[PDB]
Amino acid sequence: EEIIWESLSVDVGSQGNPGIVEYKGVDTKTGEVLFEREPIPIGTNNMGEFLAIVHGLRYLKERNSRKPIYSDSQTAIKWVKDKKAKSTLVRNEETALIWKLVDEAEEWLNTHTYETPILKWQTDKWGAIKADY
RNA sequence: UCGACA
DNA sequence: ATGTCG
Ligand SMILES: [Mg+2]
Ligand SMILES: [Mg+2]
Repeated sequence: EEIIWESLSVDVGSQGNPGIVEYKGVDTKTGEVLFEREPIPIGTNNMGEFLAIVHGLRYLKERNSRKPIYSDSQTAIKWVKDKKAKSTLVRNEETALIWKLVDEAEEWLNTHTYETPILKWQTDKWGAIKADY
């Protein structure tokens, strides 16, 4: 019910789905952009949302921050929780990059620890997530 | 299919 | 329209 302003918010920006995917993380309070991923030619919205959360986890861990992460992606939150991105995107030559990033994200997750709460941003009550494009 | 999150 | 979960 309460927005934890002392947090990191992430979100994906896409052009087509499957289509070009990029993502960024911002300070929920100030909107300051803390990180951005170079656009990936082909990927799905959910894969980008997943990557955004995992990158967020790595970003906070490297800085010893215990701040939670907000994502408005039901799918990505579950994937991170299970440490498994159950994407249906075909694995082929043009989806090689997004899949490599997804695979490496899962890999990091299974080899590192964190207590970072991953919270659902309630868009229907609070409006667009702060990392929205 | 329905409901939901994008 | 397309990607995913409950
Ligand atoms: Mg989103
Ligand atoms: Mg949005």
